Amino acid sequence: LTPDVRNGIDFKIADLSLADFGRKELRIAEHEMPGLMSLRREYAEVQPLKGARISGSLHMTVQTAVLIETLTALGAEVRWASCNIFSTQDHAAAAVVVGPHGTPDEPKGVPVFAWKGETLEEYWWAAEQMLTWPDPDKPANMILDDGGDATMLVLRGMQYEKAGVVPPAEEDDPAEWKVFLNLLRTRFETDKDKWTKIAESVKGVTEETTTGVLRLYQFAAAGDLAFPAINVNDSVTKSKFDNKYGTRHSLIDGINRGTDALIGGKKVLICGYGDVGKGCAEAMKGQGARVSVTEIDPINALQAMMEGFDVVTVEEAIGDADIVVTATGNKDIIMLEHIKAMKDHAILGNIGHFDNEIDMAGLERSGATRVNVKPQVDLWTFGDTGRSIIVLSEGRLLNLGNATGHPSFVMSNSFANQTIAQIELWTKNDEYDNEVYRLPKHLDEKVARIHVEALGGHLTKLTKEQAEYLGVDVEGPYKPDHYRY
Amino acid sequence: LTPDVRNGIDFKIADLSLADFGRKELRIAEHEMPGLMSLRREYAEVQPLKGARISGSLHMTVQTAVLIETLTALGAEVRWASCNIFSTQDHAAAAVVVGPHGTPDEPKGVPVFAWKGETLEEYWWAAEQMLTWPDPDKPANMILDDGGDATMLVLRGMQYEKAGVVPPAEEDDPAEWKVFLNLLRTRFETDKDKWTKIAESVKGVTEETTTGVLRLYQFAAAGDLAFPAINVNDSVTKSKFDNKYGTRHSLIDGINRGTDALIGGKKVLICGYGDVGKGCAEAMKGQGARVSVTEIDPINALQAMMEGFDVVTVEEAIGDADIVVTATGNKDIIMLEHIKAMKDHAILGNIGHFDNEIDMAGLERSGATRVNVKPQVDLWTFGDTGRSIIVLSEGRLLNLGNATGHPSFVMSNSFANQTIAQIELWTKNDEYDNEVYRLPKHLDEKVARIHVEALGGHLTKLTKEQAEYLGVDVEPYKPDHYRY
Amino acid sequence: LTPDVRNGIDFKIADLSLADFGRKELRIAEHEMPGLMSLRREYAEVQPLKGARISGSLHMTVQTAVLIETLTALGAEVRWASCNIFSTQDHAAAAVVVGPHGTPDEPKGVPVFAWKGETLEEYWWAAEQMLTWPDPDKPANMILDDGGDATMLVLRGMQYEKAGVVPPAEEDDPAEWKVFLNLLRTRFETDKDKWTKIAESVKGVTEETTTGVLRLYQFAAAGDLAFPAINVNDSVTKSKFDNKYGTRHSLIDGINRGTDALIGGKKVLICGYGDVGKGCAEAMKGQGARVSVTEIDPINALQAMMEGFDVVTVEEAIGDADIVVTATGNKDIIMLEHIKAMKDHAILGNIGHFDNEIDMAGLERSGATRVNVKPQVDLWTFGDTGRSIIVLSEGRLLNLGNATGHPSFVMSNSFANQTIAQIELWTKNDEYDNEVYRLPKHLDEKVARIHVEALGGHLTKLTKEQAEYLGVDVEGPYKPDHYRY
Amino acid sequence: SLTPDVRNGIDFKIADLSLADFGRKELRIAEHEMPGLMSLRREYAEVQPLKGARISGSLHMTVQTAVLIETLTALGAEVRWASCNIFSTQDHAAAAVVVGPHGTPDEPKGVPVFAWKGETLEEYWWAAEQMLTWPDPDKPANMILDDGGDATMLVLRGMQYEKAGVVPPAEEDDPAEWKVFLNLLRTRFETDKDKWTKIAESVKGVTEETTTGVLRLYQFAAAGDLAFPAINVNDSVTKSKFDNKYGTRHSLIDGINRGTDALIGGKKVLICGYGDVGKGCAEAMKGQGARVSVTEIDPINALQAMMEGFDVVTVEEAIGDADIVVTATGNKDIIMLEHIKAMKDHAILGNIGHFDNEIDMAGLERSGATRVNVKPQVDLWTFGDTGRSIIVLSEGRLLNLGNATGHPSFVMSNSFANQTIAQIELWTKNDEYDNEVYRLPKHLDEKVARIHVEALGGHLTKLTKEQAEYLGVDVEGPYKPDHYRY
Ligand SMILES: NC(=O)c1ccc[n+]([C@@H]2O[C@H](COP(=O)([O-])OP(=O)(O)OC[C@H]3O[C@@H](n4cnc5c(N)ncnc54)[C@H](O)[C@@H]3O)[C@@H](O)[C@H]2O)c1
Ligand SMILES: NC(=O)c1ccc[n+]([C@@H]2O[C@H](COP(=O)([O-])OP(=O)(O)OC[C@H]3O[C@@H](n4cnc5c(N)ncnc54)[C@H](O)[C@@H]3O)[C@@H](O)[C@H]2O)c1
Ligand SMILES: Nc1ncnc2c1ncn2[C@@H]1O[C@H](CO)[C@@H](O)[C@H]1O
Repeated sequence: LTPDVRNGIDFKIADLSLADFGRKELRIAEHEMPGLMSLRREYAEVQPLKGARISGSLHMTVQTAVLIETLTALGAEVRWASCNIFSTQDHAAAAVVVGPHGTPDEPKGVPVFAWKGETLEEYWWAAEQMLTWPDPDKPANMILDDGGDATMLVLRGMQYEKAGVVPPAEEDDPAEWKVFLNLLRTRFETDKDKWTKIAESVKGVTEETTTGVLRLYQFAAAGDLAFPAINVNDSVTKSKFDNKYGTRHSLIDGINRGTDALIGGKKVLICGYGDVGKGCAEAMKGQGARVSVTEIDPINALQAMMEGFDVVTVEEAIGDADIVVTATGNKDIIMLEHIKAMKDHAILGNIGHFDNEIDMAGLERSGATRVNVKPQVDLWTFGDTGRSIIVLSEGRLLNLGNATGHPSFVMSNSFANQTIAQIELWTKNDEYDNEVYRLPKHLDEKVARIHVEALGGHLTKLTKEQAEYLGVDVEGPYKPDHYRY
Repeated sequence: LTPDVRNGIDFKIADLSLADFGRKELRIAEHEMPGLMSLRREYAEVQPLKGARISGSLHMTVQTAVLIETLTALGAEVRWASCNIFSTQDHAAAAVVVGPHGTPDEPKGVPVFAWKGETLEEYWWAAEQMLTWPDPDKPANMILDDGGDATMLVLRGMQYEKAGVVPPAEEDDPAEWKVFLNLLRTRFETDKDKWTKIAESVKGVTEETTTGVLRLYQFAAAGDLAFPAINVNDSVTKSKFDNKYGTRHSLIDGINRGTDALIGGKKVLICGYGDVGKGCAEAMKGQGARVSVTEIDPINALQAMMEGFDVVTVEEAIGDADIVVTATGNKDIIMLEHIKAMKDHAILGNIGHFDNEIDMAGLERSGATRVNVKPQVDLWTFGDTGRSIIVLSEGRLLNLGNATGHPSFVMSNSFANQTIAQIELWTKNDEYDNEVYRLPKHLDEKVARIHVEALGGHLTKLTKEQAEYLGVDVEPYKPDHYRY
Repeated sequence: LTPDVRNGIDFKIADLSLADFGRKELRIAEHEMPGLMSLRREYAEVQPLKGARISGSLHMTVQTAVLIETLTALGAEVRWASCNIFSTQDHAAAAVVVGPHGTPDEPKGVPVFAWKGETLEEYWWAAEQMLTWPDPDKPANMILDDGGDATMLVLRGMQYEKAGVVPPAEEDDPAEWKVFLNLLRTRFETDKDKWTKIAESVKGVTEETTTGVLRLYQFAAAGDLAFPAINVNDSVTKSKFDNKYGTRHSLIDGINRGTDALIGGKKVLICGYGDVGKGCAEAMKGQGARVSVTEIDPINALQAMMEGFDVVTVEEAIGDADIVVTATGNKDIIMLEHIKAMKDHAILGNIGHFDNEIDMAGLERSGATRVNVKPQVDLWTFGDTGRSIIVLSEGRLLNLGNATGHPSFVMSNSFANQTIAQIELWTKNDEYDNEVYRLPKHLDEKVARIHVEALGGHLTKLTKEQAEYLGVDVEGPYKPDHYRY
Repeated sequence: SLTPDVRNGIDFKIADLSLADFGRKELRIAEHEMPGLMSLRREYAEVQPLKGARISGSLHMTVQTAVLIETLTALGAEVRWASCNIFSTQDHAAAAVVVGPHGTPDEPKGVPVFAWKGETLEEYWWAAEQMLTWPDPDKPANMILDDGGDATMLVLRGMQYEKAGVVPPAEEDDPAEWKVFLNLLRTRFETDKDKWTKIAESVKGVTEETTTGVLRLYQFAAAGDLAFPAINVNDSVTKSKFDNKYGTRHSLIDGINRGTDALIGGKKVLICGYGDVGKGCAEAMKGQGARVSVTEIDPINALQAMMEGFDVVTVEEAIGDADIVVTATGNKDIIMLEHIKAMKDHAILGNIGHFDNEIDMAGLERSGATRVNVKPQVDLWTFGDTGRSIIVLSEGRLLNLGNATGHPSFVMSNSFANQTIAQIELWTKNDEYDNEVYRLPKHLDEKVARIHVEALGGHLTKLTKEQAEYLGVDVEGPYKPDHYRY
């Protein structure tokens, strides 16, 4: 694989002729993303992101296209790739390359390396394209990450450079780990300090998802976080809105498009009851499902029980479930022995950021036979028991793989937060050390206020006497730092 | 257009090569349709529909496909068309023509005249193909109808043949009415008693939906119901499950695939609160929408308010609605004046059986301009205000237009009812007069019990003393007027 | 046990002094019962119930009080008793005897024989007083019944008079069957045709509840229904609102006042899923309960499953239920064997019309020991296992036992239905045979319209073209007779 | 002038000691629904961690609180109690606490309680002073257990006025309760000049149970006036996200039911505030078929309300259409006289926040509206100028405890397990604390949730070693980062 280059723009996508359809959907989404449109208006004259060379790794969807065109409206240059092999919306990839005033013959947009249905090798090739700016002396200077893959390639790449060697992989390492190290080992043959110089140049990363933020905390603990990070997942207007209400919308959409399976009346097992598992359980309850939940954390478990759900183990419940969904952010939730315990024509999916919640390696090597039904839907049959299971998106996050991910108006909260985090890190970069930060409460309130307004809600304004009573300013922030909402 | 013919089967569909894909979905659907599979097993030996020549007008979906193959398993011959221009699922139509054991080169299934995105003239052409059996002495002898268009073609066609003329249309008559009359008028130039002869041969009709049943009541009140009918829509296991729970599933699905618009937080206006409007409001509420409802019937309105929804008129709430769904079975619910009042980028769709709940004709001649976004999704802009509305399925039923209609496990209730009714009408035909009937309660209980078992529910069995106390048999459990 | 007499009114109640308190609540109920108030206004001049002498057997609550004073406003005379030993609200009984313009020393309302906490003997004594008008030439001429006990005393009583004997009770007939047969046998010693004369004089009965209507069909099938009946339970505005939304309100109220037990997080078993069971499950699910449902009817079971509830048997689920509610109208749902299987401190109650859904007789003779906690709440302990169960209302309907029954705005639908039925049977009496009838749909629609307006709902008016398309009158009725709403 | 009753050497003031048998039956039922407290009694029985503590507790004297007090004494503490609201006490539970599990009304074996349902303001502050004044002048209170901060306010303001040498006069337009509070302090200062200072000096810490009290603690700490360590129990995860939310989902509708019996389904309901209590209120009403709108100042909470299906509206625009109006803000001046006069005829008005000043009751009472009492804690106020009447619950005091019985035992077992642990931590590890507001470590909140999951029969999954390593947590927890919001 080699990049296409048209009118001086390098990229790799499914089909540039999808641009007109992508544009139409982008325009509809701008009307549903007031957080982004408000930032474009507010920062238009200032051009806060001038001089930024942002390397972005985030599902290449309609919603992300409105984010990329906000970063460029605000002065940044970007290069983009998806953070999952199935999450790209090819029409939005084409509209980003062509830009709002370009055409497929005369594209005026930005470099995108993303299509729906990548292989592992192609995913990592695309991530290196997205991180590799064309002037050796102007490498990337910011990262915008969802899941931490862009940050991992940079920091691991530098670690192996400083060690003088890319380790061999073990035979029993996951396939993707072998691909990742192959990419790094190969580049190190011909370029000995690429990643060190990129890490040096990067002024900060913004990280969008609970899984990526866990990895940031694990780099910071090891003394390896080489630039400041803003944990955007934990903006109040991201975690409590995207993770929860986003998933309430998009889980059932993925299930619907993949399977068309009636949800009402079915037993549904949701593994994990954090913000995503709360959204899943709310979606399924609302469609008439009989929902049970698994958990390791007794606080979240007590919430599930308070919300009308039994709290059970996968060992006890797996044989009775019609639909099983993993939502933990952890690995090894649904192992091969659990899959072989499922009832005939049960459905299995994962909505967590990575596919290793479901033992797909074990399933693929087990001797079960696969019939592909349609893209991202496979029927796996075990000849020993006779039973077949429907697996969505090969265990990758099913809302993006089987449908279109969260809706624009939800993503307007997450991406307003991301945009503000990118502005803060770029323009006030000296104020940040090499640690993980969260945005101040006032800026999350700012984001929520734009969306209340857009939905026609009417905020009450505190009187002077009331503000004094609460010990807050009339304009906020209104809550203490540890407030949980 | 003329029909295609291959291996002795006449048909008109989008693409035979889709049969493989459709067959994989049909097989998964069979595991989700225990009502139909239970009937295939029960009646396999008896072959109750041997001799039946069933003309079917019903959305050509994966679910219909399992129904069609249950009829043919039971001994019937069939010819099929969709009952809407956008509701066909092309891979299902291909699998039905090819059959379980056929191939696209050598198909071995049954005649289907159906594709997604028919024009009006093509829809009525296909309906005439579906009702026209190849041997003139063996015309259709049963109809299986959803919405009454097959029934109306036969009964109106006979009416004109008896009058000796097909009347002209009026200039202000609907476009679809002109097409319908053109078909009948054209045919009556070469064939003077085609529909009269079909009418005579048809032993009965089964009708699947609320709008179709109203039309049967209207034919029957005019003294024009020429053959018996079973109202399948009003089986308990149909109206209270398909119209309500089916729509709870498929309305969100249609809206999602057409628009990907967040439902939570939005103001949603549902017009009508019968079983389909009750399923729409339950779906929307479940996604966190702020739902209001319109209604003419004070009983249904009081239910909506007891279920946590304001009951408002279109005039008062149209200006602020983010999504508007018509679910009435009536006409003229969202007129052009209301559409001009909508907020920018609001969404408008209909889930009733016919498009005339929304004033599409008014919209198409208003001076608003259309941009097609993707199939069945159009953006209409009024330049005087600058505001745009997203219209789903050009006003046609959005769950089947924009998505896949109700899920198979729901359609298994409706289609087990329709298969029982076809059986009852065909094998006990002399017991029925020319009136509309509903299935006895015990046959509805039998369809419910197949699905409770499929879901793992555990029924209690009455003791002899309890059965005596209630005055029921241990095996129907409710009075005839019971409402569930 | 003899009636009290004051200012020309015979009555038996707890305490006349409660009349002021009762009257304040009656006045507030009148604002919440626009169905009854609209009927008082409508028929004020006509006086349609002039000449009626209505014997009423119906829970003597604040809601029934507004019904009683609507019947008297329309010209009827009345004599009343409760239809359950624990459902009376003493301050309502006192306001009804005193009247809107009386005082406790000089009452000016109507005969009431009802108090909360009757014995069985007192219950049947009161039922006889209510059915026994003072002038033997003017016996009762209508019955207004809820549960059919008034109707049963009249028709069985006549039945024994024509046989010339009241049959002896069997040793293992229920305690209340013996009481009932003792009343009739004692009266038959001094009066040989009392019940025969009342039955001849009764021109109609209106029957308010599912269990009463069932008994009406059983009388009718036997050839023994001596006068016309209107089944008020099966008014659309009764069954689908009182039985369902009434119960959604008053089930949790009963369990709250009896036990104050958290409902959220708890496993709750609802026996029966008709309109009452549907309201129970909806109330419990709304409080975060984990609800399962039992059923004999596959159609109601499939609804419960489609509404997110497992459908289980008592035997499978009884051991782990924290709250068990019987809602069937049948008998022998929770037997002694099931109660010994309950978890310690589980709560057991019945909301169907009669206590025999729960095997109280078996409990009372089991060797378990009772400790009364407060009125209508008892703790039963089995010393063999050490476990105790909380029993509400000694098995009698708990919403009225432990709390105040359905709220006034619900009872306004049921009681406008019952007032219209009394009007129709009394004024159009020649139109009816000795069969059970239901009110015409337009009278149900009229009752709904009054409450829609009271809540501020805004009905759409059909155009002439729309009414022609539907084949309906613009003024209704709007649905076919078999429509199920 | 009230004086304590003294029986068998126990000083108290309650409605009726003969209710103790009925109280005890309800306490023993509650022990079965309070596994958090029963587990702590078993765990710390032998240790007696609270020996030497003299805890002055100010918290709604309900059945649930009685199981908390008996947990504190089981663990070695001595106590003296009072309610933190004039209508919240459950007289049978007050009687059972004085009599104790082995005492009788003639021979009580319990502890000093100064609480009954229906106190006047004067009696409420008299009772608060009894609760804070231990009998040995040389053994004053050494811990405070507070809900709403009233006990902490009397001690800290009492000491402030002592150090100043004067209790300030009240302003004519000060609220009535403020005039009572200063009267109490001004009178005691006449005869005892250092009472509150010695108390403040003896108190080793306070635990504070509610969002209102915790605000007041932050306000003392801001001003340099928090004279001893405080633990904010409100903000334990298993308190704020359980009690505030699911407790209120149960008890709001209970209080509305017992006061009014008004159908909730089909009514328009206005909830003012969408924090944890307003979320519980809206979930309760939604589940009963109400049509709910929400008011809010905070755009984050408002956006959650809209995402959960509720319009976000101002009181000015929605007040005239509301059938029921509930305040759940913790602020003051939410529903003013002008808004009351705007309500529809026979609308219901109540407050569920800790203090009654959310509803302008002073303005209502001085307006010229006429009051008819319907029954305890239910009043019908009529405006002769408009002809409209409104039903007001609990004279504006928290309606779940005033009109019903407050949150259910099983919910309070979380709050009171937290409070009991907080009291153990502050008494036994006192040198580890400065004069600041603290929250309990996350591991202890997990411990409390786990007792309740187990009691409900939920089954927790156990992390494998590999999973624990992947997450970077211990298999035994804690499982979430410190800023985790659940
Ligand atoms: N799309 C689908 O999958 C699907 C499924 C089942 C039924 N249907 C169709 O949906 C439609 C409704 O079916 P149903 O079973 O709910 O019928 P219904 O008769 O039970 O309900 C329709 C409701 O609309 C109300 N109504 C009529 N005119 C109105 C007006 N002008 N404004 C407001 N409300 C009005 C009526 O009072 C009635 O309660 C029919 O056309 C039916 O054939 C579609
Ligand atoms: N307490 C109240 O205020 C109140 C209100 C309305 C009705 N009622 C009473 O409630 C009872 C139920 O009324 P309804 O209108 O719901 O009647 P219903 O006939 O609509 O429903 C009862 C359900 O019980 C089911 N059932 C019968 N026997 C059973 C068994 N052994 N196990 C499981 N399920 C069984 C039936 O299948 C039926 O669906 C009647 O006694 C009625 O008079 C009480
Ligand atoms: N439509 C979408 N476009 C871009 N990102 C999305 C979309 N839906 C979900 N996500 C993001 O995917 C992340 C997990 O990789 C979540 O943190 C969520 O914000």
